[PDB]
Amino acid sequence: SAPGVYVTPKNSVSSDIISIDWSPVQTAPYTYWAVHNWNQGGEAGGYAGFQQQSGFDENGKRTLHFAVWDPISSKEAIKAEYVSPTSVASNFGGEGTGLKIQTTYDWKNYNWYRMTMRSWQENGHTKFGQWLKDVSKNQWKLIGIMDFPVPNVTFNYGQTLFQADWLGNGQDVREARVKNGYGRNISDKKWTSWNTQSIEGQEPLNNNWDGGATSEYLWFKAGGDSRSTIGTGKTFTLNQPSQPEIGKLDYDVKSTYYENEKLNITWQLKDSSTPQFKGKIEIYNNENMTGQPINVINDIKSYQNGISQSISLPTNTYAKIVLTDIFDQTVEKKVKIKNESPN
Amino acid sequence: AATTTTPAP
Ligand SMILES: *[C@H]1O[C@H](CO)[C@H](O)[C@H](O)[C@H]1NC(C)=O
Ligand SMILES: *[C@H]1O[C@H](CO)[C@H](O)[C@H](O)[C@H]1NC(C)=O
Ligand SMILES: *[C@H]1O[C@H](CO)[C@H](O)[C@H](O)[C@H]1NC(C)=O
Ligand SMILES: *[C@H]1O[C@H](CO)[C@H](O)[C@H](O)[C@H]1NC(C)=O
Ligand SMILES: [Zn+2]
Ligand SMILES: [Zn+2]
Ligand SMILES: [Zn+2]
Repeated sequence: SAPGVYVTPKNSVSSDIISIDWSPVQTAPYTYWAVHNWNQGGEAGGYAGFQQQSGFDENGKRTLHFAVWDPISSKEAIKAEYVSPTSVASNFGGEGTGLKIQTTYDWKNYNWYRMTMRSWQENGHTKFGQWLKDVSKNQWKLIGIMDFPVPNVTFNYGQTLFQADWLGNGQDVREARVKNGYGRNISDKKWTSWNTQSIEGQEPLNNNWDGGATSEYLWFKAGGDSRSTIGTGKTFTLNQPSQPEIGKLDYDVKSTYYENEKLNITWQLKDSSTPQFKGKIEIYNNENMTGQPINVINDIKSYQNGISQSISLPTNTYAKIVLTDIFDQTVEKKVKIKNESPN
Repeated sequence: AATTTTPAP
């Protein structure tokens, strides 16, 4: 009932990582800020963002949202591979069909939240993952991963943000801000900066919305006494760097021992680290890690913090722990395996 | 209940 508002990059391209920063200002109930959108009308169509599901403030139900529509070219189901502790996966229907993950998340007005999605190929399927950085708390969280049963799909086209009223409370104002929009290109793994974006009301004949920019962010609002100062829409440019500011992967190894024919290797990322994408461990029979490993543990997931494995090992082994973050930064540590360690 | 999108026009 409030008119929709779309904020669209001028220069987006097919991507495997998409990122934007968002801050809520006015939060009417029944508002979805879908900060990422992809593949509309197409294979692996989806979106993700933030909702005010009820109430006008922090005492209402505030959530993250993530949905992918059912495959066109397969009868196989989308799987919810991982959901965070405050996340719930369910099948949606009556609006096409597909999978959504709704996550209770206590986001706050005038604070910034970075939503970063990554898509990757694995096992002949495509995975889509949702990560969120609470900027004020300097903390990343893995929210959910969907396993889509079609290969070679990406965030191919259609990058945009919308603010929408889904229930019909047009008297109530909704307003938010965005900045730091970036994609990682499929073509060359370089970053594209969405420094120029267009703000445009959904209904050309409805001016009950507004938008603009400061030096730091784009802002938009709709509903109530909102009235456009920019006609049907306008393009704005932010002074963001051509390259995104990417943190560092940093972790502590917490165990590395072998006892009673069980190998246990675990770690904890620092609270200030970029989030874990994947891990691998190679076990060598020698300190220099020459030759072939005697054992390899592959495909440790984003949501796994190490291994416990029934295994036979000789006396003097060494572990090569190779962790990679969601930005493909790798940090490798070598650790001597403590033979007997509860002991 | 529904949270729609648009296809390209
Ligand atoms: C869109 O958001 C509404 C409001 O929460 C519903 O959850 C709806 O089912 C969602 N639709 C999709 C496709 O996720
Ligand atoms: C989704 O489509 C419905 C029509 O079925 C409404 O036009 C709604 O405003 C649309 N929402 C968005 C966010 O485009
Ligand atoms: C809108 O885009 C979503 C993905 O963001 C879906 O593809 C949905 O089916 C689209 N709606 C229409 C009417 O094409
Ligand atoms: C669908 O139309 C809305 C406005 O109603 C937005 O421009 C959205 O970006 C469009 N979807 C695509 C894929 O072009
Ligand atoms: Zn399959
Ligand atoms: Zn190797
Ligand atoms: Zn994997």
